[PDB]
Amino acid sequence: TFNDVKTSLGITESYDIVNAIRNSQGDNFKSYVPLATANNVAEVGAGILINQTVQNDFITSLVDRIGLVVIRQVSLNNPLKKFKKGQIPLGRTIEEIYTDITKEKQYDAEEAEQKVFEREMPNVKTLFHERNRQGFYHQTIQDDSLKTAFVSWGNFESFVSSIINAIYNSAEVDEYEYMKLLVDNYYSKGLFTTVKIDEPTSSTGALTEFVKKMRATARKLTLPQGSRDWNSMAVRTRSYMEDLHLIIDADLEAELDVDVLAKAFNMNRTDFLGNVTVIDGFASTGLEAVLVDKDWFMVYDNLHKMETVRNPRGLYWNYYYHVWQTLSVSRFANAVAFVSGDVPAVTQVIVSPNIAAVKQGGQQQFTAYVRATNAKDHKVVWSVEGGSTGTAITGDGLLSVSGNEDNQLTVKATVDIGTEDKPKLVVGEAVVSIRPNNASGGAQA
Amino acid sequence: GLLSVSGNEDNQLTVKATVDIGTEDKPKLVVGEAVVSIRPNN
Repeated sequence: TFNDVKTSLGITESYDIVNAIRNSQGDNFKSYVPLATANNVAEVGAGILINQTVQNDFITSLVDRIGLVVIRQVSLNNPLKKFKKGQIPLGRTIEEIYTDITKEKQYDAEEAEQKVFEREMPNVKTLFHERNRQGFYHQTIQDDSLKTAFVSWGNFESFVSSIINAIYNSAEVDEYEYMKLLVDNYYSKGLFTTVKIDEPTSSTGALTEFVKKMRATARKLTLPQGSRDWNSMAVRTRSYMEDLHLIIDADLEAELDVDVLAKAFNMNRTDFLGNVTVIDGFASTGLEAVLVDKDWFMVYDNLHKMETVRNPRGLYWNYYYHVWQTLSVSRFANAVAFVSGDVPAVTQVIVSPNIAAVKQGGQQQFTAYVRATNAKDHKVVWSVEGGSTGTAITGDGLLSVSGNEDNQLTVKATVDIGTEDKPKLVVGEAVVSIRPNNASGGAQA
Repeated sequence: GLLSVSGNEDNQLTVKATVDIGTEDKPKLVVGEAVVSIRPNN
């Protein structure tokens, strides 16, 4: 019921072709001049967006029919599916536990006589994960309406099947996209260790330097002794080469192959050391390569259930494909981002004792791991908020709690990147419960 | 022959060395050539 639809609907024609052919002499279209129906081919060949009624040439009143219905079937997957960690049938929340190494104390027998039972808690850190996704793919199918379009059950039925498959495609595409979201999210928070590099999709010198950084970084991640600099939680973590995954994209893949590997006699000396898992790219500005541990992803499924119902009045089925899942990232897993353009001097101040519980009047030592992106030092300022008059923290991170404290506290680690006119107060933060002691009171103490 | 690149160099460089064989108004240069690519460094 659209009426005057042109065959040129939406065609941003670059020159024509018919004119080109008929006006071709030694203009390369001369090979088409001998063709008897070239013009008709030119008119239709591109494909028709909207069917218009076509009459039979022999008998005007007859209508030419559709002699073939081709229902395409596409099936899409999830490139990152392999990073799914399973299912959590029951229980919503996941708890990760990680024990950080201890410190070396100098041997001192004298002092030891008053410290035998000192009691020193381990550097244990935990992290929680939680079911985050909960949505569904709603698809309605008006069976009998579709029946007036089709003239064959093979076509009709397969069409419907395709619709249902589209639901599943929708699901996996989005799942993939959510995993990407997690990367851009983690980045937007500033939790990746940032390795700045010159753009690798330009001069091969940039590409080369990039590759070196990738191989070197991979090795650094896998060093036997471990390191804190690749871990968002700033704990000594050791990785393994076979557990590293390098995401990057199709551009870099091609750049490496052609410019480097094609010439390399020893390709294993310039390839990537981890498991390369090419994706379409990231949204974050300048975010390119991402190198992470296979356990960085904390993706678990909670629900995959197709629900259906038929509306008896409005003839149609509804399909509700429910997808619930835990979408999160481990901060204990190693994670490095390679970034092109300019980044902050400090992307993340990390306070070690995220959760503390200092009894009224006591003390707690804090540690900051200012995630600098360069060689410049970045003095950090300690402060406390929500605290009483006597609660304060030493410039070295040593927190002193008031003898009358009661309010839950928070401790900040501030690093100013910017300047006087526009300071860039990068802040790390930790919280402290008081669970106050007793048996005191009075005056003078 | 000390090649020096202060930076801000995005073009491939050609390093040549010549010897003037012949005479005045007859510079029959003999020339050697090295290929220099540039690796970015902020």
